Amino acid sequence: GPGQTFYATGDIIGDIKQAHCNISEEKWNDTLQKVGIELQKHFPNKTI
Amino acid sequence: TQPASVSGSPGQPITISCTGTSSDVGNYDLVSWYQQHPGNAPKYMIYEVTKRPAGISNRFSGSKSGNTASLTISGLQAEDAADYYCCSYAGSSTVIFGGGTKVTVL
Amino acid sequence: QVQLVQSGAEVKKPGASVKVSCKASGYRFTDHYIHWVRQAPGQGPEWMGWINTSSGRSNFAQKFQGRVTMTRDTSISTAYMELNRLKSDDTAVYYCTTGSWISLYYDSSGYPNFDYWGQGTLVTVT
Ligand SMILES: *[C@@H]1O[C@H](CO)[C@@H](O[C@@H]2O[C@H](CO)[C@@H](O[C@@H]3O[C@H](CO[C@H]4O[C@H](CO)[C@@H](O)[C@H](O)[C@@H]4O)[C@@H](O)[C@H](O[C@H]4O[C@H](CO)[C@@H](O)[C@H](O)[C@@H]4O[C@H]4O[C@H](CO)[C@@H](O)[C@H](O)[C@@H]4O[C@H]4O[C@H](CO)[C@@H](O)[C@H](O)[C@@H]4O)[C@@H]3O)[C@H](O)[C@H]2NC(C)=O)[C@H](O)[C@H]1NC(C)=O
Ligand SMILES: *[C@@H]1O[C@H](CO)[C@@H](O[C@@H]2O[C@H](CO)[C@@H](O[C@@H]3O[C@H](CO)[C@@H](O)[C@H](O)[C@@H]3O)[C@H](O)[C@H]2NC(C)=O)[C@H](O)[C@H]1NC(C)=O
Ligand SMILES: *[C@@H]1O[C@H](CO)[C@@H](O)[C@H](O)[C@H]1NC(C)=O
Repeated sequence: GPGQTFYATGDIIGDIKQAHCNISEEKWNDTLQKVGIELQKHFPNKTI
Repeated sequence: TQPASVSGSPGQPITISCTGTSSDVGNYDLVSWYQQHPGNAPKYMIYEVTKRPAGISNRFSGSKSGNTASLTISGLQAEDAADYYCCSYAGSSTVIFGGGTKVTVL
Repeated sequence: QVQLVQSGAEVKKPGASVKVSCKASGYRFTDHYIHWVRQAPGQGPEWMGWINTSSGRSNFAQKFQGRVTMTRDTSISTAYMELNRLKSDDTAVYYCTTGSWISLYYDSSGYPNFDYWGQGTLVTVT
C-alpha cells in the first residue's frame, strides 16, 4: 500500500541450528525435591 | 595484512604479526596460525587465540592486542624456516587468511 | 590415526568442470565440518567454503558463488568438490580440511580450526 512496510525474514546466513533453552539439572531437581518436601505435608502418606 | 618475511638468529624469539579490521580479529578472537614447508601440506599448532593442540611444544605462543594478533616463536632452529600463514573468521560464516611470512633462520 | 585421501591430477582445457573427491578415514563423517583450501603456487592459501556433513548445507566464499558446488555421501563417507568454468588461474593445489565439531545447538561452522589436512591435489589448466 501507500507508505506502509511489512518486515519479514529474508535469508539466513550461516548454518541452521536449533532454538532451545538450558537449565541446570542439579539445581532443577533440587528445586523439584524441595517442592516435593513442601507438597507431601498437604497430601500425607502419598507419593507425588 | 602480514609482513612478507622475517629473519632471525637461532636461540632467540621472533614475532609475526597480522593486523586486520575490527570485523576480522577485533570482533571475534578466532585466529589460527599454520606453517607450511615447501612441497607439503600446512601444519596445525595454533587454533584459538592462545591455545595449542597436542603434540606441539611451547615453541609457539599466540596473542591478540586490540585489532591485531601476533605469534611469538620463543627461540629458533633450522626447522622453523617454513612459511607461516595466519587465519581468522571474517563474519557471515566466511573465513579469511593472512597471506604469508617467510622465516629466515640464520 | 585419521586420514584424508584426495584425488589425482586434473589437466583439462578452460571452460570445463573439475570434481575433487575427499575421503575420510579414522573418524565418522557426521561429526565434523569439511572445509576447502585453494593455494596457488607462489601464493598464500585461500578459503573456499564449508559443508555441514550431517545435513548437506554448504556455504562458499564471497566471490566463488555460481561456480562452486559442494556435495557429499555419508554412506561411503566422502565429499565432492565441483568447480564449473575453470580459467588459467585455477591451476592450484586443493586441500580438504577437517574443521570444528558439528553440534545442533550452536553455529561452529566458521571456526578456523583446521585440524587434519589431506594430501591435496594439483589442478593444472592448460
Ligand atoms: C545449552 O546446552 C547444550 C547442552 O549442554 C550446549 O551444547 C553443548 O555446548 C558445548 C559448548 O562447548 C559443546 O562443547 C563442545 O564439545 C565438543 C565435543 O567434544 C566432546 O564430546 C565428544 C563426544 O564423543 C567427546 O568425545 C569429547 O571428548 C568431548 O567430551 C568439543 O570438542 C568442544 O571443545 C573444542 O572446541 C572448543 C571451542 O573453542 C576448543 O576451545 C576446545 O579446546 C576443543 O577444541 C578441540 O577440538 C577441536 C575440534 O574437535 C579441535 O579443532 C581443537 O584443536 C581441539 O582439539 C582437541 O583434540 C586434539 C586431538 O589431537 C588435541 O590435539 C587438542 O589438544 C584438543 O584436546 C566443545 O567443548 C557441546 O558439544 C554441546 N553439545 C552437547 C550435546 O553437549 C549448548 O551450548 C548450551 N547453550 C547455551 C546458550 O548455553
Ligand atoms: C550475521 O549476519 C550479519 C548480516 O546478515 C553479519 O553482519 C555483517 O558483518 C560483516 C562483517 O562482520 C559486515 O561486513 C563489513 O561491512 C562494513 C560496512 O559495510 C565494511 O566496512 C567491512 O569492510 C565489512 O565488509 C557486514 O556489513 C554486516 N552486514 C550487516 C547487514 O550488518 C554478521 O556478521 C553475522 N554474524 C556472525 C556472527 O557471523
Ligand atoms: C504417614 O507418615 C508419617 C511420617 O512418615 C507417619 O508418622 C504416619 O504414621 C504415616 N501414616 C500412617 C497412617 O501410617
